[PDB]
Amino acid sequence: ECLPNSCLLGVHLVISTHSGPQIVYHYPPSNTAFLTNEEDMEVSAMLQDGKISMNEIFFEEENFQDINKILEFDNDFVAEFCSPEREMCNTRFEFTVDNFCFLGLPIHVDSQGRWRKSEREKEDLGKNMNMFHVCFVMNPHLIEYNKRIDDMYQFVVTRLSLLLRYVQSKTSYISSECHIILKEKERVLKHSKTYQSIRGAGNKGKYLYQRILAKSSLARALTECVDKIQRNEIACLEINDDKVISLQIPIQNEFEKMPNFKLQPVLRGSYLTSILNMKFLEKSSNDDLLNYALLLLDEPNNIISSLETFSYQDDIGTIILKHLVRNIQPNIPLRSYRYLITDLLDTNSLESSILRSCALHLMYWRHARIVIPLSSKYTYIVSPLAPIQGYTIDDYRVPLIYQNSMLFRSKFPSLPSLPIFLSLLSTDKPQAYSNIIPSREHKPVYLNALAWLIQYGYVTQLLTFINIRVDKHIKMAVDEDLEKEFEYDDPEMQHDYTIILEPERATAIEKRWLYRCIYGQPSDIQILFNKLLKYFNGKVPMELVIIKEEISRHDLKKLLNALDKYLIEIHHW
Amino acid sequence: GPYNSPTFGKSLSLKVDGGFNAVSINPSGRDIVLASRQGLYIIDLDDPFTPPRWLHHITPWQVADVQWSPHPAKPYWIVSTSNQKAIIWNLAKSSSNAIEFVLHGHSRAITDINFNPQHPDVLATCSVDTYVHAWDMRSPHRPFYSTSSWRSAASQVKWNYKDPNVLASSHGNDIFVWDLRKGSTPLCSLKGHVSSVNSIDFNRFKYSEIMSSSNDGTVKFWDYSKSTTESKRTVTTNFPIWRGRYLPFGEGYCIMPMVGGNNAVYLINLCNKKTKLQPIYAFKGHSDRVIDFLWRSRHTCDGDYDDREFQLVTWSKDCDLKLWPISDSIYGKVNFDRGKRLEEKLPDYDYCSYNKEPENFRRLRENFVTTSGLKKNKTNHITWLSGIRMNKIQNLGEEVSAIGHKFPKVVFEKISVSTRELCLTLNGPWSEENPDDYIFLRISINFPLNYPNKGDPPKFTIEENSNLTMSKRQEILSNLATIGQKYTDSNLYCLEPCIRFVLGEKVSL
Amino acid sequence: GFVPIHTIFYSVFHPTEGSKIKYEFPPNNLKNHGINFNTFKNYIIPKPILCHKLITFKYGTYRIVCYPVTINSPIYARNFFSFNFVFVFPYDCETSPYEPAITRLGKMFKVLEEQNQLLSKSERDPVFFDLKVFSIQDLLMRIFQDLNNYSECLIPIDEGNAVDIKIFPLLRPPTTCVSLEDVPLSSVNLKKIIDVNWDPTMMSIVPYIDGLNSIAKISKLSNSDPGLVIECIRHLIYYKCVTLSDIFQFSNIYAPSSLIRNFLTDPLMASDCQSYVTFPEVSKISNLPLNKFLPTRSCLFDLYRSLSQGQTLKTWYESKYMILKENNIDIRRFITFGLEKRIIYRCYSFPVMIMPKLSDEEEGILEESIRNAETFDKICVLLSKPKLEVESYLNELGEFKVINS
Amino acid sequence: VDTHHTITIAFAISMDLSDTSFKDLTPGESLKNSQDYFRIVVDQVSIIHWVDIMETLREEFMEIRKDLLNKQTDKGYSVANGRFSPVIKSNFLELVNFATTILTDPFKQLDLRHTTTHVMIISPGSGLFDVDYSLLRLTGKKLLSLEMTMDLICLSKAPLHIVPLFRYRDFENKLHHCVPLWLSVFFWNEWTPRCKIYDLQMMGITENELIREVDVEYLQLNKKVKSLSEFMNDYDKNAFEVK
Repeated sequence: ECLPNSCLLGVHLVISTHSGPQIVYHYPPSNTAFLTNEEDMEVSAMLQDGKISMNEIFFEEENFQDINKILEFDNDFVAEFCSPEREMCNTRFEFTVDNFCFLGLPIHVDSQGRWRKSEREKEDLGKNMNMFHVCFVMNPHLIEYNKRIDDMYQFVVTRLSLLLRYVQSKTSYISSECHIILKEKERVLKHSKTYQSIRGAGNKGKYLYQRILAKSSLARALTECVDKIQRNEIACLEINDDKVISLQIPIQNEFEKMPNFKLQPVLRGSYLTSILNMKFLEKSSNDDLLNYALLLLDEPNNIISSLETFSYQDDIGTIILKHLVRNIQPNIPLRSYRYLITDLLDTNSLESSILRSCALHLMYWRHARIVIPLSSKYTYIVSPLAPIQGYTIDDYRVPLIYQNSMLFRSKFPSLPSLPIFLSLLSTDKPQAYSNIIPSREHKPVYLNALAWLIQYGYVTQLLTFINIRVDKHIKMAVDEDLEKEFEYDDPEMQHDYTIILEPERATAIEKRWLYRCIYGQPSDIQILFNKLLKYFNGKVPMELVIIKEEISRHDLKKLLNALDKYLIEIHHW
Repeated sequence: GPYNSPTFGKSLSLKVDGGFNAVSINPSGRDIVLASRQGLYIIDLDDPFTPPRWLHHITPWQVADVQWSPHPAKPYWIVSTSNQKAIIWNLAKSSSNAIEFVLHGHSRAITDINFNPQHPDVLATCSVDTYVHAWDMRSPHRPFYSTSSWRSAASQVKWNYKDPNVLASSHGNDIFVWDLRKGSTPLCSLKGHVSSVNSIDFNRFKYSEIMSSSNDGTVKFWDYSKSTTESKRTVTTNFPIWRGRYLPFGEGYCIMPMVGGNNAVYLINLCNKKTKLQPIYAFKGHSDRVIDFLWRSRHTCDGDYDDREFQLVTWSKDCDLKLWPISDSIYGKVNFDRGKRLEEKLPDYDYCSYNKEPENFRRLRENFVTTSGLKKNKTNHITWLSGIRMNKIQNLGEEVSAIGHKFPKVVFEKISVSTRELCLTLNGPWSEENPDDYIFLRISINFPLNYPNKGDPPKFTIEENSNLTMSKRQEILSNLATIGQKYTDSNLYCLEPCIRFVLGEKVSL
Repeated sequence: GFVPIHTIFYSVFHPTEGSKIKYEFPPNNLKNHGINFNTFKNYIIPKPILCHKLITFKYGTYRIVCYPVTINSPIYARNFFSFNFVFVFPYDCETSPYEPAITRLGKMFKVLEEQNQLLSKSERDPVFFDLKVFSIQDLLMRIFQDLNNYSECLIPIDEGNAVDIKIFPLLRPPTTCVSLEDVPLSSVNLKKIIDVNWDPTMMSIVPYIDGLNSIAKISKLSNSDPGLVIECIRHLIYYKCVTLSDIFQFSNIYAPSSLIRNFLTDPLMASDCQSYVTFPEVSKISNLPLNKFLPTRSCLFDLYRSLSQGQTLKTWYESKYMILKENNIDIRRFITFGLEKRIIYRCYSFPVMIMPKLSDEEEGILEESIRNAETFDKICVLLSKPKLEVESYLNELGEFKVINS
Repeated sequence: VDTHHTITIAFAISMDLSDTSFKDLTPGESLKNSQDYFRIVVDQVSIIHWVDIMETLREEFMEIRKDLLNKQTDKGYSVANGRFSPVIKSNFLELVNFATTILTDPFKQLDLRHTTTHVMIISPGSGLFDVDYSLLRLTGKKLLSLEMTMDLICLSKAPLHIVPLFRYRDFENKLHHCVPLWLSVFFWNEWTPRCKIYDLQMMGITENELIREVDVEYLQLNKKVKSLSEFMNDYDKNAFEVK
């Protein structure tokens, strides 16, 4: 299943003091049925300012449970069996009861008081605590257990617990956060008479959690992680007011082999291209990424606003990465953007490595998918996975085509609407994109429209794959050459066509076939064939060949038209 | 012929990855079949370096047992369990269409398969659903004999060597002896065990002698013509015994444990008496538990004398298929003697190799696509060659495996250790125009009979290229001949420095 | 495949010396392999809130699956008697198929212990009982060995009780996006699979499956409701036998896919393509004019790549008709082989908005289909009318355009 | 609930003597050559001996294959011959009319501590049965004249069709489906498969004999078409018509 679904239900903050394990903070107080199927000055100020982000469906009357009960289990019992011994700590804790995978990475103190090796109740709890655990409750299906649990532990839990252990090791934070959470719970349950006047258990819990999130900092981080991993969004967590961690689970929205959406569903608007981002991330563990161009997946100001949450203060990374976003366009190769790094800092230069790192960061965090440097001379078709049907991205009440037509009309009001513009690209035979442009006064606006369409996955690029062919005349000619060192009839409809699958990996007679295929063409055609014979394997697009080998497009047109009856054209994404 | 086999009498260990829970041997003594959940592997014993032939049959449940057909007129029939059905394979067909017919009896998983030694076209299968079925290969539609114990899942089924219509079955802690003439009512129900019975066997020369193993470490010998209860002999070991089988030569029996012991097969001389196990020879090795042991036979064609030599083949859980030679001291300690006269001549089997793939309106003759480029580069060949240990560097196969692992960027086009043919491709800086660029080559290698023993070097042949001049070809061939001529004077292996030099990485002297 | 069991052992709650391993096969396997029954002993015999549940955790590199069972009666000492049949697997596997078997084994032994105390009296120790008012080891050996070898067992433990375990693979649930315009294929011969236990609808669906009948056509032919046909097709997809496809017309926009190189890289695709696409005899359809001996593999490869995103099948056939006449190629079989091998796909047509008087229900479902941006195929299926009539009706209703995606 | 019921568990087995395979059976037709066995496990016994009741039931069920699949032969041995009839072809009406023999007479011997004579039938099917017409009529006319409620409980999942479902043939050999009004069906217990495909669940058919034999049918002429354009227009014109 390519549909992204992080099956998360909640988080725990279980610490183990010397007086026994206890639960400090679990964010969703809802029951099993919903999940499986100076009084208020700072609180209201932070709620209006937006620092308290917390879902409200978890605190409704039909979807609320007591704080002491977690999924038909008491808090003490959950704190007991989620607090292992020393031998089962400092490693994975994949515990399953019944369709409930209690998952987390417990961090336990060593033989000494060291957490890791290179008010006075707060210091007492810091010197008395020996184990803290961040337990994630998951309910994946039985066929995807080994996928969901593994990806969650690989992408969220490990990094979160390692950062928590590090920050606890240097300057005690989980001890202090747990102490202030317990102190605020004591001050709300026994004091702060505004809590008593509130009618309703759900609203009481909402007020308690609002006060906790207003006073604590780790509680806000756990709440944001639960609310954003469930929403399949990038979670930015503020920890210790000096470091921020970005947590996500990757989304498979890039495809090459056109998955059967009738049987296995696929996200609508998935980028169905043979040029993939993921072939560049795995290569970072040939082709240079500088030759391709970055196409932003959102407006640049919103990308900058989202980039203002990846660092607490403006370091050098979020200066270069902000400037590059403000000065990028999806029609020029990344080699031409070395001057932005060159002006902001004082081949194999460090500028190229910095730009590579920034491009990887942009295309990993769902900000700018890289593409070929789009022009009007390429062929563009409507992808089969075009976001046309469905009321949303993952429906499976207005369909996506009319919503995106409204967005197209709002963004581009000086050009025909999305149904007309899509019908002009699919009804006739696929030709160059410049044949839709009526005048040179409408070229950059149509380039922006094309970049928007590729951004939304509506329109892909039809690349050219060239395969070589040898007929019987070349076979007879090389037979005559090998002689230099039926029969009654001539049916003209028979041609002993032999396709050389790999021109580079061929025998002597097959290379003789390919070299006799050019016997008669001038010197430029011979040089262009000898420099581009190894790319005629039916798998390398010719646009990438033009970009990499620095050849003219008209030269490729000459080479194709001269060898008209021996070159096979293959056109697919 | 069997007498030119280079792997008889020498200890050799394969490495067959894949989790194979069954093994059987061609009665000719050349082929070995291995059964897994994905199908069958057929391995030539005389040329183990060739990759095994793969027959595809994907089943979720683990296969139980496999048995080569001992019928001399049809040596291409292999019967292997596939859950609730038995598949009779055909090696003369294609690799993807080797299934001939399937026995659709039983209702649950087939447990064991044994062939009748007197009528080699009669098959008996026992299954978990308490059914023991007797099949006939001539009409494989319905079983001509059905019987059951109605209480426990069967574990093994064996025919009687002397009486052609007596078969025995083990069902839990009680073993039954059925008769085809009677049917469904046993001749005798031998009840002397405490734990479950793992294996059952028959004496080759005795009419009514039965040996069974057990989980509680009790090997009990029966003579059911005298008394059904008790036992003629009882041997107690310190481990559960998984398979206990009679010796084919002389008087004796070999047993092996499922767990415990040293995971070795113990050989015990046989020349109501409870006693302890006193083995003669233990086949030490096999770090993990052993799945089955097989016997390899090799005798003269038309001779009237019992001059056969025996080799033991053990398949274990550690993905090791070891070959155990048998010394003459074992032939002496066990009561085995070369018979001056034979009452009956031994059967003669065709010594064929069922490992290579067989050759198999009106279409028009053409070459649609080039065979080269369509080829898959043989990377499984190097892994297979890395797992053969005959007796630093030992033979040609280990050298080929070493150069394959040392240079992952050298693509092997043809590997053939048996025929000493080695065709490989590489890219090297051998252009008179531009020394920086690389030229694709297809160098083929031929080795002599004694490749490292004498001063004779390999004869390298390079296919012609327009990119390669005559001068460069002469230089490469002369330098490779010089390296091979000089470096075999120390009787070492010259395939690493030659390939390194043609790759242009360094120079050696 | 099925993971082999690593170590099976039987824990029990002794009222004096606590939780301990009563029996274990293979013997001393846990101590040899490093597994210690002093770290996870609180999960094997837990407090009675975790009891009667399928506890599964990870210990080092070994994944441990167990079903603890606790019986409450005054007959036993301390009013309780707890045991656990624990299964240990390596971590890098899938313990999904063994979980119902372990749960049912625990439930069955709980039932037997509640019935006649089969597991408590087997200890031969009166300390398990109040005292005021069959071999387990052989069973473990047989369970371990039979589940390692045969994945099945019929192990007898008494005169009327037997451990009957069969391990089945886990199959993915089928899709829910199956509609009335999708034609179902059948990669298996469904004639010989039918036995007495089938659903009555699924008996009727089988004869009308040939790669060219739509689901609504199957429903109307077999006199079936479309919902039960949808469920039966989903059941057939669930066993990996039936794959959906598209209704074949002569107005389709078939185009090559990214797997068109499979017609060269597969050694057994073109050879079957020669025999598949050819008429059995010299058919008359290969002799009609455009207006008034087997095919070459190169011809078939050139005909596959001749399709394009915008060239309808009518235009391609009337632009290439001498080739499909001399070679005697059935065009429907030609397209169907390419669709079955996933080397070409179909560009669907979408009537996005910007004659006889049809009924009120017809215009209502027409408006509902237009509002949901449904394809021309679904509208044609629901109205039981061809493409031209649907286009004329839509043009009478309002201006619209066609998207070939 | 602390009840004092008087249970009476009895088997009811139908054996198919014929050698024809089960795949070759026409739906709605009862088995022609069949033999019916009845094995009473426990007589009228109060439920306070439920441990002994379940022990007897387990022993009798585990010793039911030997009692029937083995047959006595006059030669001097036994033969493991015989097959259980399937649920669809089973003798369901014969069980129903065998149960209505202890209540037939209103003036039977009185049970002085028990009143109701509730009857339950446990079946491993899904409420689908093949019945005879006259037997069904007689069963209905008898069951509307005596004080019994029959609650058939099925050990399989609830099927897509309505339950209970009876398939039968009339005197003119036409298939008919009817739902009786004297039987109540209970079922004993994402996506759940409610249809049973036994040959594919257990992989009882191997790979080479499971390949498709009937492919897509070839195109045909209408004997009124002169050109390929006319044929294409006619094929697109009749691509959605149902005959």
